[PDB]
Amino acid sequence: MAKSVLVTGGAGYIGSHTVLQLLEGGYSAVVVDNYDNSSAASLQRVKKLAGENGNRLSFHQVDLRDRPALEKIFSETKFDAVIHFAGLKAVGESVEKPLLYYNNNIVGTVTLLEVMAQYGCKNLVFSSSATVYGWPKEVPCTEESPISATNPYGRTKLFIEEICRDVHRSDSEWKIILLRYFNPVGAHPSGYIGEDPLGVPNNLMPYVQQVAVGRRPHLTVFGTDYKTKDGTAVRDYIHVMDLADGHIAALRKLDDLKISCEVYNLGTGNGTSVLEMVAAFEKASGKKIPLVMAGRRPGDAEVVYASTEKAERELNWKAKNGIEEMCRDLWNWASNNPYGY
Amino acid sequence: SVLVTGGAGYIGSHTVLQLLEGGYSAVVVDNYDNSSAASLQRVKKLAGENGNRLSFHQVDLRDRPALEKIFSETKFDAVIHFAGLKAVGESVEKPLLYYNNNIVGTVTLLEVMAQYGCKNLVFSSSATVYGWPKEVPCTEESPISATNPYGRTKLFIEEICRDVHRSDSEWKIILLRYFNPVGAHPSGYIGEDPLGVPNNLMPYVQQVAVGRRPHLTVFGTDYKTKDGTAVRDYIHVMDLADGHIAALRKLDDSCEVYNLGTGNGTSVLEMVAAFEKASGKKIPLVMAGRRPGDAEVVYASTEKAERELNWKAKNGIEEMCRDLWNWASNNPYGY
Ligand SMILES: NC(=O)c1ccc[n+]([C@@H]2O[C@H](COP(=O)([O-])OP(=O)(O)OC[C@H]3O[C@@H](n4cnc5c(N)ncnc54)[C@H](O)[C@@H]3O)[C@@H](O)[C@H]2O)c1
Ligand SMILES: NC(=O)c1ccc[n+]([C@@H]2O[C@H](COP(=O)([O-])OP(=O)(O)OC[C@H]3O[C@@H](n4cnc5c(N)ncnc54)[C@H](O)[C@@H]3O)[C@@H](O)[C@H]2O)c1
Ligand SMILES: O=c1ccn([C@@H]2O[C@H](COP(=O)(O)OP(=O)(O)O)[C@@H](O)[C@H]2O)c(=O)[nH]1
Ligand SMILES: O=c1ccn([C@@H]2O[C@H](COP(=O)(O)OP(=O)(O)O)[C@@H](O)[C@H]2O)c(=O)[nH]1
Repeated sequence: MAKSVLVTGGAGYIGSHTVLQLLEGGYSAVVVDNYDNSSAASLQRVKKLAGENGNRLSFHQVDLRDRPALEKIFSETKFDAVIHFAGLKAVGESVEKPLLYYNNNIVGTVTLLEVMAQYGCKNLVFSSSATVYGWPKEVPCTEESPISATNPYGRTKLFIEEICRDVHRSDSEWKIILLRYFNPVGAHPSGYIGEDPLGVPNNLMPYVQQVAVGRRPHLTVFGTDYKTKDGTAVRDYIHVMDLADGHIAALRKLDDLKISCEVYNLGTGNGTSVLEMVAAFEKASGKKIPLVMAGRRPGDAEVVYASTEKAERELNWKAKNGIEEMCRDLWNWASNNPYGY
Repeated sequence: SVLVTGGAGYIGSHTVLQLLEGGYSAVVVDNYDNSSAASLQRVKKLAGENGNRLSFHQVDLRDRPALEKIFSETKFDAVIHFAGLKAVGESVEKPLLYYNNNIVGTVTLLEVMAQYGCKNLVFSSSATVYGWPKEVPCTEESPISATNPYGRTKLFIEEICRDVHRSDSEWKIILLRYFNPVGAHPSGYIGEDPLGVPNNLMPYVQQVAVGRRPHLTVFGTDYKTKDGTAVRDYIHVMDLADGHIAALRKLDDSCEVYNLGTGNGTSVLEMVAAFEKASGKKIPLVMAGRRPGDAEVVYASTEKAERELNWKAKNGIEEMCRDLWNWASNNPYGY
């Protein structure tokens, strides 16, 4: 009855929130994470938040590149599907440390895919990214549109998608959904869990949260010469909880027989600038964010936001939270957990 | 002093020989997936007095401890990275294998290189990174897009190399896009000796010619070419080898790309006929559908290499097939 899901990277931001939705949705979930960018605390708190559904969560501290540890996981539990969140995701770090990114992201993915194939679990939901749209010629960005990458991190997402496409062409038994996330922000509304990266955050809103509570001295704004309304980059910010719910919608979709290797955007379809996000955070928090204005971050797009039509139609899913809610819940988490777990 | 990955293989072996004859020292790592030690035993002997400057070891590039031991024992001035799987058709059926072997091995290799402060690299890329070209000849700056997993591993590895160079300008990297090497050392003492069922055209032909396979299967006869078969840029392997010596010299003044081809297109049937001319043997053919992932017409622009490496291919098809036959007839079961 109760379907069993392995969640790589499940102790991380998106993963932790999604694990909780899995548990509240009736799923059993086994998490695999090496705590490279997270801690044990997140799943401890997910377990509590999940109440009696907490029983259905197991967790192992395993690197996906550890084939023997991973085979062990797959030998002992019959997984209905895998959600693959595990990886490194900081663009800036990626340009500086490309091999770390190729190593962790591609080697960890290939090893997972081989192990899945060996133990007969060929249902995959992959954490892809709007970065694969590169510098879009046209917005909104549709699943049909041209893909490219502009930095090493983005290439790992692009290359993995391509690998999944080849795996599928090679072997018709695979069912794969490539979810292209836009920019998840916010925290579970209880404020008991949220984003807590190790060391220096590379995403905008956790960096802002950390300036707000006093742990970083300023936000650096990467680019004020964009051809946008305020000169800063425009992106599609989605509530992490809506993004989590999208994963429950993806898992239901794997039962469709037509599914072979399919792409869905998970975004809101609305574009918000960097300064609008900062303004919205200042509103929610009552705090000032000191800004240092700098140049473009190498590889950044100007304007990127989602077409939501395909996900609405085929997944029956649409984001329900606006920016104000995103900032409200982020601040609710951070005010009481200024330095994370 | 040069580390040669996949040096027991076809192109590796010939290149290692040229390295030894040109005064270099060579360490070879190979996991003998599509070769044996025997090839290197013969290069050593063929290399004469220079032979004692060759050393070789059974090592998988994915075996990081084994590969570190190698780098810890010798300071390398450069690496030449030939190791990998290379069959377009195999790759379509077995993508994870190709991604596992080609990418995990390369990534591991590059990390160890950096760890041990050897940041000079020549890489075996491929014309398959041009996918199905919309214009020929294929120029280094023409569009890069693969149509199969093998091609993608090559394309991906190029991109990883660029990123590596961008992250750290101490790296000097040359990406050689080989077209279709064929032939053998003109002595006939070394040549292509793949293990397992051959995948490439000419080792499949040579094995049909000596009784080891019953027929050659021709992959596609409805292409938009003179005789209906796919057209490639076949290049003598000794020419290719010499190109790598020139690449090593070029490293001493970047992440640069160079085609190594002849710039002439030859169809599959023309290659068979050239081989029948050289060998006197008749090759039974079975005509079949297109091989998944195959381009139609691929050939090289030779300008950039000529201009920048002072290198041109000098052997023709006729010399490629003679040398091939010379090796085949004297080593019908290879090594
Ligand atoms: N956050 C975003 O804005 C965004 C946008 C698009 C795509 N994504 C993708 O979503 C996924 C999750 O993102 P997140 O925001 O939750 O990041 P995160 O860093 O919180 O989550 C990643 C998790 O993976 C773990 N991990 C990393 N490498 C691992 C390995 N080799 N073995 C095991 N565990 C490993 C980390 O410790 C962490 O818990 C990533 O793949 C990321 O690329 C994120
Ligand atoms: N037409 C062609 O032959 C052609 C064209 C373009 C590019 N290339 C590339 O040139 C290189 C050499 O081609 P070749 O014709 O000499 O092939 P080959 O199979 O004869 O040589 C490859 C060698 O690599 C070794 N090897 C494979 N995986 C290894 C691993 N993980 N660790 C260590 N050694 C490993 C094999 O055992 C073999 O000796 C390859 O990277 C191939 O993709 C070849
Ligand atoms: O410290 C930071 C982090 C991000 N950004 C900008 O905020 C937007 C969102 O960045 P993030 O890295 O979170 O998302 P991405 O678009 O890279 O997935 C982008 O335009 C970044 O240039 C910024 O100005 N400062
Ligand atoms: O048994 C074979 C092997 C190859 N080929 C064709 O001969 C050419 C050379 O292919 P090969 O595998 O040698 O190299 P590739 O061009 O894929 O690098 C291509 O058109 C192949 O389709 C063929 O018809 N039969």
